[PDB]
Amino acid sequence: DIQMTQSPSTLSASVGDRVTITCQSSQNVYSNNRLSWYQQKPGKAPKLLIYWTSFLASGVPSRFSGSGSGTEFTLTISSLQPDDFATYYCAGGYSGNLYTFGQGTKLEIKRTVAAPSVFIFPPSDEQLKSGTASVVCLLNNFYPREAKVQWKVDNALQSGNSQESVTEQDSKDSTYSLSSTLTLSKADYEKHKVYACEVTHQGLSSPVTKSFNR
Amino acid sequence: AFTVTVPKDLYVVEYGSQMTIECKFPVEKQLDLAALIVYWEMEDKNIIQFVHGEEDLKVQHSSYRQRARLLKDQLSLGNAALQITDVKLQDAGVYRCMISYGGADYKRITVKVNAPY
Amino acid sequence: DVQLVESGGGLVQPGGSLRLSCTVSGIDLSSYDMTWVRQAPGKGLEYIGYISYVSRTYYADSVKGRFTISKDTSKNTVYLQMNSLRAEDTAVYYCARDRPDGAATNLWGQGTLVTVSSASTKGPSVFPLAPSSKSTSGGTAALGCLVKDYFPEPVTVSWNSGALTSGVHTFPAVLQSSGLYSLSSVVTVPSSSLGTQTYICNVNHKPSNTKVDKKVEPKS
Repeated sequence: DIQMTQSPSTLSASVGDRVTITCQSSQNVYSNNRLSWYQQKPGKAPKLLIYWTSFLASGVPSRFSGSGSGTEFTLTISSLQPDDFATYYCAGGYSGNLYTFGQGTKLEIKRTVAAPSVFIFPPSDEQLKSGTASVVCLLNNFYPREAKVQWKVDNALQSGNSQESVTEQDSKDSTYSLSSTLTLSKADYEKHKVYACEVTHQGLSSPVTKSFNR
Repeated sequence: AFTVTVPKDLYVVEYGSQMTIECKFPVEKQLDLAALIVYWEMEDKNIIQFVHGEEDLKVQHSSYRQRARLLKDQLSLGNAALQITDVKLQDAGVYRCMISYGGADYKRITVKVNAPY
Repeated sequence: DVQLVESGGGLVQPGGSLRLSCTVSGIDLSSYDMTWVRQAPGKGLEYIGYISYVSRTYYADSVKGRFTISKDTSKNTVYLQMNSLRAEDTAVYYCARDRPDGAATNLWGQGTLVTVSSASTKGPSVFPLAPSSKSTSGGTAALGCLVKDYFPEPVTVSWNSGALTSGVHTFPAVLQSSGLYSLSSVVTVPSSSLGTQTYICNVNHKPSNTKVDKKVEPKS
């Protein structure tokens, strides 16, 4: 019934930049000012940054600033510091003791474009003896995060039979890595010959295809 | 406001009298009204709000209209004093204050109202 | 100083019940609200409910009729009784001082993990991702291990007993429709070292007390 939408869902910036996160609520927050901002890093509990739309919690640096009223609110981080890269959540309080959280905004480290290294792995013979076939496609050390990975089996596009996983931004080169796994039955795997992984990325002038037979 | 204190956990007041309940908070050098938040409530009913140097009565319960006020002169001394006039039997119950001044804290105060006579 | 500690998380079958505890230190439960917040793996924060300083309880619509929050002041504990648990309830559960919009909600617990699943404990099958020895090397050589069909979730992967760390990427696990987890751990190595260097992935799954050392050899 009450929805709170954060925009943008992801932010890319450098140390010293200024970023702005927008929080929109379908319903007026209580007394028009009960909006809070939270910071969360992976593996850790959320940290309260701002409450009552603009009041910094104890120890929060002054570079964090909140503003807004009613149904539109904004968090501003001026002169980003390395500690500021995290996921940010707004939270609203409403009449009748109701609460909701925004979906979260990821603030990542901006860097230069780096094309991924693409590798494809056929299922091992040990796994084929098990009774299933998993085909792995690796995208190593690329930036930005946005990338398109498509599975072609006998040059037929695949859908609904693959899942992919992405690492956190690397602490040294600030690049991402991605593995896409194509899962098929052993019978269906042996029904086809060509298994190709096709990758589209900004660092690539043309799509890169890695493939094998059998 | 790392730690808010109360002079009394229980106030015993007479019917029809004027009641002043207080929540003390640390003010080291001088009061900066910009960062101060004072919030009084009782049984989900908002009594008064003080933010940005002004009283905020947008969500004040209708029972306390023209009856509740915050002694602003006392804020400079670290005293958030809630003044309620024409105390009636419905004013007995559990009150709570929230003070935000650097830090934030909550304190519970119980009010008992004696019979008129 | 002030302390928040959750407890009671664990493995529950679907339709089961579990009670979480939030033991507080230095918090006047007669003066403070206490809130429960959960976070599913890879998702955002979700408010569950809170109990006020006068012991009144409020709940999010997603747990109405299933979760109940209570308080035992004499034991410094706030409880979350969860009934009719579904697989979607799998999450880290936090108890937080004050309300989600409160001025004093700066203190959170470390969280306790609740897992709702019909799956049984099972060690993973480790399969090699053999490095390719072919023309388009791609700058370096990539090899890895497929950690497949295990439950529950710690799995720790190392390469060459921790002596090989550069270029290692262990991916977050994916929950398969069978209810079992699976992931891949890969490492990029110099192409010339494929024939010279031996690469072994050390998969360790504590819940099944399993330790597998799978050697990845080139195919050519």
